[PDB]
Amino acid sequence: SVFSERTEESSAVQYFQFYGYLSQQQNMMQDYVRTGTYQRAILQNHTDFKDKIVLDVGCGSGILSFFAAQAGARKIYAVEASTMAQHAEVLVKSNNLTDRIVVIPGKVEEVSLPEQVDIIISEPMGYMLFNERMLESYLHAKKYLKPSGNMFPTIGDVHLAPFTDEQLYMEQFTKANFWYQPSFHGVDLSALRGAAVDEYFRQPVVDTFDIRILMAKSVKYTVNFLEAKEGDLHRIEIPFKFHMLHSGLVHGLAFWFDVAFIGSIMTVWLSTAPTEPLTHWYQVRCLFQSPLFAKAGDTLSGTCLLIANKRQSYDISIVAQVDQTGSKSSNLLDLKNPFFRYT
Amino acid sequence: SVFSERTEESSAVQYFQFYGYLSQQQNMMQDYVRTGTYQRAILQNHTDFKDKIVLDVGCGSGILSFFAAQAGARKIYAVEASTMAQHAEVLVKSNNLTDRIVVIPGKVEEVSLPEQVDIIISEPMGYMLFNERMLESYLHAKKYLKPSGNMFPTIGDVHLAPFTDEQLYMEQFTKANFWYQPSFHGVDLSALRGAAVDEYFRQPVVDTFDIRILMAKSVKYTVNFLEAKEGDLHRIEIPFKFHMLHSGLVHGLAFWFDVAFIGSIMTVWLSTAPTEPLTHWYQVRCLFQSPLFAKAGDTLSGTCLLIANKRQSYDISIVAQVDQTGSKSSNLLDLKNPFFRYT
Amino acid sequence: SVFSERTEESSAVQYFQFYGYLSQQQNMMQDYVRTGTYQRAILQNHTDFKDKIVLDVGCGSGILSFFAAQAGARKIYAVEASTMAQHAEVLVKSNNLTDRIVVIPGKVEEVSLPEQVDIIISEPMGYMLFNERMLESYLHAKKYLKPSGNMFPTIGDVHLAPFTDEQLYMEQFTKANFWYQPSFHGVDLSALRGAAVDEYFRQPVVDTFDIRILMAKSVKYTVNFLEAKEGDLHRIEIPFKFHMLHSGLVHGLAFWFDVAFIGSIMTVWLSTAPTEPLTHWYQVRCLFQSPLFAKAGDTLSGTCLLIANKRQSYDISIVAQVDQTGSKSSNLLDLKNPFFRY
Amino acid sequence: SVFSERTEESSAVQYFQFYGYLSQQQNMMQDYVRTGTYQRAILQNHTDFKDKIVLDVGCGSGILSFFAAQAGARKIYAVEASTMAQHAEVLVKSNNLTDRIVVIPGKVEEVSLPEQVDIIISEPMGYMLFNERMLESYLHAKKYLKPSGNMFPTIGDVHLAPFTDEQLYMEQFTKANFWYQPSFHGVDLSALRGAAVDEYFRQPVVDTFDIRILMAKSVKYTVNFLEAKEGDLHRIEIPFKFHMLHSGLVHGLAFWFDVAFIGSIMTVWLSTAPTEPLTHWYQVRCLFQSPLFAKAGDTLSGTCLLIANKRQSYDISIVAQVDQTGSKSSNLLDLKNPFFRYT
Ligand SMILES: Nc1ncnc2c1ncn2[C@@H]1O[C@H](CN(CC[C@H](N)C(=O)O)Cc2c[nH]cn2)[C@@H](O)[C@H]1O
Ligand SMILES: Nc1ncnc2c1ncn2[C@@H]1O[C@H](CN(CC[C@H](N)C(=O)O)Cc2c[nH]cn2)[C@@H](O)[C@H]1O
Ligand SMILES: Nc1ncnc2c1ncn2[C@@H]1O[C@H](CN(CC[C@H](N)C(=O)O)Cc2c[nH]cn2)[C@@H](O)[C@H]1O
Ligand SMILES: Nc1ncnc2c1ncn2[C@@H]1O[C@H](CN(CC[C@H](N)C(=O)O)Cc2c[nH]cn2)[C@@H](O)[C@H]1O
Repeated sequence: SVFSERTEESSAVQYFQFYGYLSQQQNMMQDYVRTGTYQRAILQNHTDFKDKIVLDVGCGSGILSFFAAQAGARKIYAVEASTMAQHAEVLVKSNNLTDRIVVIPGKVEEVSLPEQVDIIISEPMGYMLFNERMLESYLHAKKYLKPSGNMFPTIGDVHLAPFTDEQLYMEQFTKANFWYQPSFHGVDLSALRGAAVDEYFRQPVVDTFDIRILMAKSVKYTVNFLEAKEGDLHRIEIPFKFHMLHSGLVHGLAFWFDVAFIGSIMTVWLSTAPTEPLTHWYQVRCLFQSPLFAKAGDTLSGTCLLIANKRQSYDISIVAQVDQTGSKSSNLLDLKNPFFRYT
Repeated sequence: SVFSERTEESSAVQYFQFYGYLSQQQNMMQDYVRTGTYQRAILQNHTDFKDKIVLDVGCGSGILSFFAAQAGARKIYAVEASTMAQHAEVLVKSNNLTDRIVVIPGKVEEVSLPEQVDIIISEPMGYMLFNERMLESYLHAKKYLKPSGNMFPTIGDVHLAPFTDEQLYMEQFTKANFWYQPSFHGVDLSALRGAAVDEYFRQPVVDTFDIRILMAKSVKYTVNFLEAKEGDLHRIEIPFKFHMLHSGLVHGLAFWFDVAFIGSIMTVWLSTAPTEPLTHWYQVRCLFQSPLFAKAGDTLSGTCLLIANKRQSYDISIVAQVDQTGSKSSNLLDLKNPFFRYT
Repeated sequence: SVFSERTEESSAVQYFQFYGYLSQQQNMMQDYVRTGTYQRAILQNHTDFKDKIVLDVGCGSGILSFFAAQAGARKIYAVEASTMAQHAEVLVKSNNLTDRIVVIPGKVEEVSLPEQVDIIISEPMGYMLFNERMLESYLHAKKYLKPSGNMFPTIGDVHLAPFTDEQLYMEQFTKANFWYQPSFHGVDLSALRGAAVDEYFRQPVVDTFDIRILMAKSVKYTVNFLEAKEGDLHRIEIPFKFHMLHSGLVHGLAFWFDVAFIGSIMTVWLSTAPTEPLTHWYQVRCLFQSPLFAKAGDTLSGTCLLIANKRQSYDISIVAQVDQTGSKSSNLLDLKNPFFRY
Repeated sequence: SVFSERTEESSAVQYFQFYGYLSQQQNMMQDYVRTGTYQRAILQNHTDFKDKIVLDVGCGSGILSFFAAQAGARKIYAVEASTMAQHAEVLVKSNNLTDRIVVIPGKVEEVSLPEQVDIIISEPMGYMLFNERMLESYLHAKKYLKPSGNMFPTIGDVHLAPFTDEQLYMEQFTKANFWYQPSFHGVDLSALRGAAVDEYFRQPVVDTFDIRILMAKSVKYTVNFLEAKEGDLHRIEIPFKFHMLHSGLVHGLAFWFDVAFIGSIMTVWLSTAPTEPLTHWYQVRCLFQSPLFAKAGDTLSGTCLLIANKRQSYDISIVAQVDQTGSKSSNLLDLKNPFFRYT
């Protein structure tokens, strides 16, 4: 299948094991911004669901499929690869919806659906939008979408902005400085100093922050889920040019994302921006090993390149330079090893 | 190999990826009780090392092998299956010890050593001693131990004791009762409440506690690493009879462990008991789904059965009864999904 | 002379020029702990001065010689190598003390005095007690001291103690990390990071601190100015063994000093300890390039080696180890390039 | 040499020791106005560098030679007298520029260079432009300049303007009056008060200030580095006539400087004026011994005579008079002993 060809079996097993726990579905369900906004998108666009055929990609507990059923969907195929599929089946029965929600266990890349659908619904967003590579499954599922069918969410916007945060920088450098020791219990560790700095600075920082740390207006990169192909997400190139609003040290780039549900009645937005109420996605920051100095009015330009790997994640390179001075930073990000800093 | 035959590939890949991070090695190295006690055990028993041949099973950074070299070992074979082997090799060279420490990349079940050794050293302990199943690799390695050779650690003592903790117990229902609502965004979740209760109670609780919650003197189960065979750890039956020192409700069993380094000069102990300073192992509690009343002077008897699984962990079965009343509790736990509660 | 042979001409010139400024003499005079304690030492031991012959080594403005005169000295030779000597003479005349204070311009190693003295007074202390090497001039001056004469100050105690201060450490590490940049205006500086770390960590830090940063009781090293020879200060070896009172990272050693005026009536102490009011000497901290972890109850052992150099300062060597773990640190510092942090 | 004959050895030793510190090179490098403007001057005038032969007088870290290299210079001779030369060599090697930058340790007055150059670059400016007397080394280096050559910077403008600052003036007496007491610990200090006043007034004050203290447009004295001889800087007679824009007491003269890089493409200015962001040069103020009253519309005329001395600095002689009233004042100041007042 397309999934197994792009996914290490080792990664896939642990991945779907993780989502088979009720505690994990609960954590997601209790993100009220997430769950409430999905419900609003669907119910406020009920005419996009009434008497329609729906596919829920990765249904989990089934919660989005219940929302499609509240909106009057005639038939909802709820596909789920983890053992959570069996818990969804239980809720479909106890909610008396056996004639409308059909749970189909397995990967959306591998199952058979009896018919084409009017609309696909999913929550495939990970950290920094792309983590976990579930958007590829979402796009793959379009083989079941009628021409002129819709996608909920319809588009995804990644936002990037430079930040200054000396304390965060020093926190990570302090941990790395362990490997500078020339006599840890009599052992010289210092030859690994470089490897340790590299490793810690490869960790995306997952937490929230005050918007006053942002040094320029964000740049937006848009993915249109109606148009994009699965293969497009194997290589994601995000160019940026920031007009610096403040002078200082740029310690890295901050990332967040919005998705829009573009329905017939209205467009509903789900935002994970630092200006919005907190979600379980928080925000994500890359750090530079060496911060870049820039003054207000300078431009900071470069690219964030995401190259998909077999662990349902990405090898990320961020290159940024202050155009006026040629001060450049090249960085790697290991999205598989995030630092969850939030308390 | 013996390792690949007892381990699901998916579990093995994530396991060794975890130990390939310098930050994870650092976390273990920075446990001063752990690292300092190993150094003391080895240095204070220098005649067990001076001019000896040593095997370090799972050398990680190489730290124990360096301690062996400090104690005067002639040759140390330092085996490591993660990519951390490459970093250990860098430290061996940078510490000018290439003539005495040989880093061998690979699983100790799969590599070849060029000769037999006098002593095996390792830090293979997990939560409640046995988690991760690395003790089997440690025992497996005795195929390379000379007759009358030694093992450091030499023995491992698992301790179990009944505890009372009403707040920890009640916490499981607080969490599970998320599912006991008839209209979560219009969805009746209540049919999954039982499954959620079961899932939470199947999680051993990793954290520390006040020793005043303990209701009887612990029972000790000893594994002698000199005598034990790898297969001995596939099924571990721990009978217990507690003589209750306090009256109250017993909510479960608390677990901790000690290891002893039985050298020619002295025996050194490493303890993770709740009466000792905290280590990265904390302590582990397994709840009974139904608590038992016992009075001081009553006896609480039963068995803890640990059955190894191919996810490098154990299925735990605990059955307990208050002999004087016949009140009984039976519980099943999954050590691969611990709940990390410590704050 | 003994002074010129141990001293680089470049250093001596700038050194005595510095002390030729009235603004600099004023700054020292305005250290009330210093000036007030010297006056108490001398006046409360007035019998060590009454009708005595006194030598003031490096008299500056003359202030200590005036204290000696207040205490009843018969004749005070006030030796001063900088042009401040001429200002001291102006004050001796305007204070009508020409019959008692004789200003002698020049280095104490080179001038001639008409007679031997009963007691020598001086303020020769620098940062970390020994900086500027003026204690050698003070000891040299004992060639003019009658047998059994006294010295004010009489003894000097150097104190050393381990400290923890993560922010200071990272402050210095931060400055050095400038030289880690692979693209400073397009230029790769990183090959100099090592050299930069070495340079910054060679700077003793001059400022004060909270006493709660100290991780063990101080070790004391005593110089008895009555017994010591000038040559004793060329290489000063201070062994130490600290009994750690707290667990944590040791970022370096803190230094301060006391001097005692052991007079016939009473002993008066001038202390620059962090438990005492601040003086112009502050305290001094020598950072380790990498902190040492230790637990309460551990012992931190080693040696502090102070080697006098030809720029009137010291090359500092600190080697320390946590005995229980073998964790060892070696450091070299240049007291001629301090970081004034206060 | 020309350097040793104009410089006291004690001064030269301390001077080059000072610049052998990386911390001192860093301080200059981190002056963004300074470093960024040199870079801009050089890169935006790239036709003045491409395939050219360049001499960097007093190269320090080598930073300006790397800018010359960024602009396409074919060969750069980088002369440095302090031990910083050895660090510049390291950077040249590590930046793979050994074929284009040659580091020549020593004084530009004393070393041998093999060929004539198209352009000399340097940063030889001190406080009040002339302090440290490095501009003479810069001009001396024109013995290596082709007749059709250029100098970067090309011209230097010293600016002088009258100021009113009652608090600065009074401060000298507040400090000197320490000595005006009859019983400082029993000692009459009063006889030294005049000497103390004299000493404070001989020190130029290095700090910045609000431009509103300035009472007239500055008078500009220009040194054209392309045309000037090093001997032109041994005695610098700066006449001035200020047209007073404000009425009040004139307490002295404020000094700052600009330099211009007059290239083929454009002229780039580096300014240390109090109307511009602060640099590590700040500004300099020389007090009059007695303030002068002047009305808006009056003319304040006189001369500032800078007499080079062998301590790599200048004796500053200022005579000033209000023409309409004949009120006159002077001062004699020692630029080698400035008072750093800035907080
Ligand atoms: N190829 C695949 N075929 C089938 N199923 C898949 C596939 N890939 C992933 N999954 C499943 O999607 C689920 C995603 N998570 C729950 C979504 C649910 N609709 C809700 O809103 O609560 C959200 C989520 C988590 N991280 C990102 N989104 C999770 O149960 C996975 O096992
Ligand atoms: N069959 C195997 N063959 C080879 N190597 C293996 C195998 N199995 C596991 N490993 C490796 O052992 C290491 C265990 N951890 C580090 C120990 C190090 N000596 C120290 O004391 O710091 C401790 C530890 C972790 N969990 C419990 N103890 C870890 O680097 C694993 O990748
Ligand atoms: N070999 C020397 N021969 C002659 N004079 C010397 C010599 N060496 C140094 N000096 C002079 O001593 C003075 C030291 N300072 C002033 C002391 C004064 N008694 C007071 O208490 O105010 C304090 C001080 C400075 N550093 C430490 N203490 C200073 O004026 C020097 O020029
Ligand atoms: N006769 C001389 N022969 C050789 N070299 C000399 C001579 N005289 C001084 N120097 C050296 O010039 C350097 C001047 N400073 C650094 C300049 C560097 N190009 C930069 O822009 O960052 C700037 C500066 C400081 N003060 C004014 N400009 C300093 O390293 C001196 O040791």
